[PDB]
Amino acid sequence: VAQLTIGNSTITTQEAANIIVGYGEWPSYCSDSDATAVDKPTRPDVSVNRFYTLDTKLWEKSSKGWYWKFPDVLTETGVFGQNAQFHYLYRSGFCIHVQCNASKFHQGALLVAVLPEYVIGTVAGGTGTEDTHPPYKQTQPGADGFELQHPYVLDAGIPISQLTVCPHQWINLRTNNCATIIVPYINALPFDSALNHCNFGLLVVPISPLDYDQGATPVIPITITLAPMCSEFAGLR
Amino acid sequence: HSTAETTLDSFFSRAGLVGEIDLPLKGTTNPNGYANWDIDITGYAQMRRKVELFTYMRFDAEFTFVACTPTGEVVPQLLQYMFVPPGAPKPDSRESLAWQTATNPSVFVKLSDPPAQVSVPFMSPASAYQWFYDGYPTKDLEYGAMPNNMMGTFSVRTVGTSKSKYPLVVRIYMRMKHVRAWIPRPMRNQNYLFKANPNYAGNSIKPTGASRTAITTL
Amino acid sequence: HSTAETTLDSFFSRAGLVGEIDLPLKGTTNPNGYANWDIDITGYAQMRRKVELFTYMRFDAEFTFVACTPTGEVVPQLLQYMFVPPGAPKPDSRESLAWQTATNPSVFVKLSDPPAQVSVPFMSPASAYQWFYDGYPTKDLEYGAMPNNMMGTFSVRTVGTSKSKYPLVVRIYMRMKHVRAWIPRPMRNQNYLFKANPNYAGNSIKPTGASRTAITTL
Amino acid sequence: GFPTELKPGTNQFLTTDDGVSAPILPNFHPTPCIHIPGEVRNLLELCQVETILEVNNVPTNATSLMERLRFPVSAQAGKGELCAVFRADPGRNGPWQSTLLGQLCGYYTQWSGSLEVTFMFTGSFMATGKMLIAYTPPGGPLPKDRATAMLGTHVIWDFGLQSSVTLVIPWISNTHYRAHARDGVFDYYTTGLVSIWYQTNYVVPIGAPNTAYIIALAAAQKNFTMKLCKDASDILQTG
Amino acid sequence: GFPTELKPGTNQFLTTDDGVSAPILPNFHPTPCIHIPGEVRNLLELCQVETILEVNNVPTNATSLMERLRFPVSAQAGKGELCAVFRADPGRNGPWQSTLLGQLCGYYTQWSGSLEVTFMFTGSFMATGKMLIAYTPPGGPLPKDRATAMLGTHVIWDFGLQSSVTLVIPWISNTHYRAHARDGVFDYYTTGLVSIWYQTNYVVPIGAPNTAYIIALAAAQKNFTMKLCKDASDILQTG
Amino acid sequence: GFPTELKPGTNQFLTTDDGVSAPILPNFHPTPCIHIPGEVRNLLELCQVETILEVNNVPT
Repeated sequence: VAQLTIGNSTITTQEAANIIVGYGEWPSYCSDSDATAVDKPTRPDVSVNRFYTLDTKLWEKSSKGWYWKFPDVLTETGVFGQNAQFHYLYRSGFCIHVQCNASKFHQGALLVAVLPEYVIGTVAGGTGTEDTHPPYKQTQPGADGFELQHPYVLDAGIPISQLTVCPHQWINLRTNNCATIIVPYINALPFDSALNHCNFGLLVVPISPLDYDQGATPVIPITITLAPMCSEFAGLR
Repeated sequence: HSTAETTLDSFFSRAGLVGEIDLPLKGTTNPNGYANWDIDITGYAQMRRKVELFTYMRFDAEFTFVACTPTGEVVPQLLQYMFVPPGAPKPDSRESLAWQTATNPSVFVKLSDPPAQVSVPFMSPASAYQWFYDGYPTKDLEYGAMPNNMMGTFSVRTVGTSKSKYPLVVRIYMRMKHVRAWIPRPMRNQNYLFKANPNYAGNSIKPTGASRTAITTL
Repeated sequence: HSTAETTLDSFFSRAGLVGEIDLPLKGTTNPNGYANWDIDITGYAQMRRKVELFTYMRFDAEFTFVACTPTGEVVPQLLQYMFVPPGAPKPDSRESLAWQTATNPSVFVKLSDPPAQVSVPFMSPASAYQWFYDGYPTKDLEYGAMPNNMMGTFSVRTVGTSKSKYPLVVRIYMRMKHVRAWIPRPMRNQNYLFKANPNYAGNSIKPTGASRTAITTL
Repeated sequence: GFPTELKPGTNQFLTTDDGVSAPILPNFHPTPCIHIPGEVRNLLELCQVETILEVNNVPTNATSLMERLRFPVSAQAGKGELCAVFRADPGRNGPWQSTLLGQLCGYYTQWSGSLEVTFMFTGSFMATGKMLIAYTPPGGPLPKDRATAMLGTHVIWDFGLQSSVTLVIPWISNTHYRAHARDGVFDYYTTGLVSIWYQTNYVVPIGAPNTAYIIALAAAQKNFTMKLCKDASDILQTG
Repeated sequence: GFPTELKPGTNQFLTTDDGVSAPILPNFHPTPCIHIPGEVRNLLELCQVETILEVNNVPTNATSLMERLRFPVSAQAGKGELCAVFRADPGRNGPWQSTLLGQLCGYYTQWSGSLEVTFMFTGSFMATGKMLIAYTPPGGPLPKDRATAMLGTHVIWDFGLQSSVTLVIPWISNTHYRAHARDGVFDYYTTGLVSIWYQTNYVVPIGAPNTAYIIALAAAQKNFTMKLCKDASDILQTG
Repeated sequence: GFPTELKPGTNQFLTTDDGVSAPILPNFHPTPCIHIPGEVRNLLELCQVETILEVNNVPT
């Protein structure tokens, strides 16, 4: 154990489990000879790159899974939700940290992964003959996230039994509680609208159902603390 | 000991049929002896699920054109295959000046002349054609619409002022060359419902694969 | 990072259709089964305003010939395309000895044989074809007439003593190669009225571009 | 002879294939290329030349057309008033169509680079005052007034000190693809915005006209580029 | 000119011939390839990634589908009882179809290499016991019990000490040709067998669930290979 | 393009002409040639082997 601090944000965590650096690349910056060398893209250091600790979702036996969209989860929150809106372009990285606080008497397993361009396909009316486009609350669920309804196909017609092909890490309750991931900016472009485009999405599904005998706390507070890495903006409004 | 067959370029080459144009004499189908085919690589059934293994790709595509009559017969007819790059305007009529715009490459070949064949490049303005888009182009009917993936349009037509004398059928094959790909993702296990979205059939949600009776009986 | 698309040669290549010849059987149009087409590069609509961006240019031109019947059909007919350099005499009849003058290059090709294709050079005696001339060749009807810009004449005809058995249509494309240009000038903003002069319509004088309500409402 | 196998593509005539063809006149020696002044090599040379921006692209009456070329400023404008406004849209209609740059853009499909608009005060020499010319980057909405415009990229121009002032438009990119009507057009969406406000009123002593005009010239920086030729025109050769 | 003789094959259009063809746009400079994270070059990269093996591929009821992903172990199983069983058949139907490996195998006709199945005990942390996971090579019949399985390649897994255990499947080869129905399919016959027995019962103290689930992930070693592309799929693009 | 003149023989299919033809499967890597005992290279090898001569070729 030992506590780390980035500004006014002080979280208490374990020494250093095994972190997952998505695709082996580190969220670096974008050099001078890029497409906008005129409007120098200011790189937020001060408070912009600090610890955001979201409304802890509660695990249950019946939980299906949860997902947040990026950078959507923060374009609402704090002084980064200040730059994400009143700025024209954006490129960022993310130190995501997911923790569970449960006793050695609860059991379960959470798969935690990041998926680029996570396009939510709805059910489509049922029989398949309705071309319904997911609402805006499902496409960009804010920092409250959203519950998958069809975890097996990840609400996008794809087997989750294969999601491990993305950066992921496991949260087996009998072995670990904390799970950490480092995401590098990923897109077909060097910069992009931080409001109209969610580069990726954080997925955390219960693969082995939460269980416990009667008496043990029925819910497991999953705390998601995350912070921007070598994030960049350009063109104030 | 060799593993070259499993490379991306290997996996993806081969000309596959992605399009077929009917130019009947008597018809409800393409009545003006001409046709417009915005280039879709999903035309080869198999293809949609294959490419959707990745999020970003890049490539050139060699197109070959096979034309004849329905009985698969050859005839003394000339043809104009025209390519209207994205941005350029498609011909609205069998005499639209779009047929004459020099900036719309056109290749003329007699049906007898073996298949015409041309290479088209990586059009996209983005650094890569990307299959998925988690946003909207600056509940909306524009979700998942990655625009900058337009390869162009192929306008086909019999040459000449008058209607062609024969019933014609053009087939467009396409070999994908120089393929590079990024960000891999879960193989589509659910049936496809529309060309644009991953929308699946929430009723008919099927297990990825075959099932059995007990986890002890093989 | 590259800027090769905006070079003159790039801007101007591409074979564009600059001419079409009709040699009907029954007709008022070219009744003698032959035709004369003094080479005009304004045949491609777009072209006139493009070149008129400059005052002086220079180039070679590769011509390609596409011939068939009106339905765009191919036939077993032979053809004589003849080029009468400037100065030489054009054929006045389907039997003018001009057809036989060796100094008038001629290329014979069967309709079936793919398009015939030849390169013609920078004819002009002046150091450059010049689009504008502020004078008269040694109120006059000869103003702006730069003479030394003649590229030649293309005489087309069915081969043989007798009328051809079929209705024919020749199309002349033209790629401009090795283009060099000087003295740039204001893009034509007014509609063209005649092939020879900049004469515009003094009544219908239009603002260069779209207009709006106030210089404060976008 | 020597063994061959003709491959598909044989006999096709590509309007773009740029191979070589047989010379019609093999002996002919074309008259020599002499030296002519001002030779243009790449069109982007012309895109860097200043041409009058018809900002005042409103009068259409035949003999007022010479006015779209220059807008005016006068004593009658109170401090803070909006003098004019237009977008950073070289291709799309309006003011930019008059500039040579805009006109070239029409033979190309995609493009991007920094622009540069220079203003010229052609009023009496005895006049003074200040203007606030602000640029509201793509996405940013026209500032409500002179004050809010004063918080974003702006320039106070004292046509009392300098007769000319040049503003650089950092970046504009016409690359986002739109398939609207049925005709797929490559349009901006990067409509930057240039607003112009009366920072102060127009101060002129007795004996000097209470109205001056300003000419706005435009050109594209050297970082400009164009892609994909697209011959298009309303004015073609007539019959 | 130069003497030639066209050889047979002239004018044929081979869907596989990979020659070159004339470029439609000769001047066009396609927008530059920038750096994108995670580039895949050869598909075998993906075959070495672990994906959940639906060993419990039995529940089909729409909202139980999330169960094929993990089988369970409980107090109620006597020592020696068979917990589960499946074959080393990446291509053929069943459990392997859920693994990404299995899914790729479908675009290829022949293949061979060592596999690797890892098990994960996701029960209470207070649980202990032992499992006997045995592999009965191709040809060998499923061991009658826990004892006979204990004589062949096996592993006693004390999910009391280690939460995870990985087993290597030495070799599997889908190359023996079968012309059954009328449709000639290249099938295994190398159905290796993985059996799992309760070496001891599931011991858990009071206050801990009497049922834990186990997840089984699978991937192919680096000695894996594939041959002969065979596009095949039940899911194709719809009209 | 480049000037040619097709010579007689063009388009003929000689059952004996041994030129090369386009591969049907360009990517395919055929399974490796391993070592097998007794490889025959030229038939005359077999002509030097003794075989029983049916001199008494009379009983049928």
